[PDB]
Amino acid sequence: LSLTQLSSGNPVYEKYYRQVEAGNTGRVLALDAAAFLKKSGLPDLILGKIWDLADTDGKGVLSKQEFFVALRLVACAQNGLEVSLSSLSLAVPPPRFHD
Repeated sequence: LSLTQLSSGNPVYEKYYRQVEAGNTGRVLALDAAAFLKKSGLPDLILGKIWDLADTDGKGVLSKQEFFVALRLVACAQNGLEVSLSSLSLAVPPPRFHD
């Protein structure tokens, strides 16, 4: 879906999506993303899967849903669930990231 359904269109996440964003253009270099993700708690291995499943647009840079996905996604492996979206859209627990 879209950010909307993602969380009734909660920009709260945008705050984070921008935290990783580098420069002053308004785009996530992605690289930084991995930085913010690593701030989760999960390993790089399990993470890799997230990114893999994340990356889709093409360019390293991240997007909306994309990033908004890998985010909650981390909360997936956080419970020991799958790392693919195929196992997403469930009642996964809360991540480690800040509130």
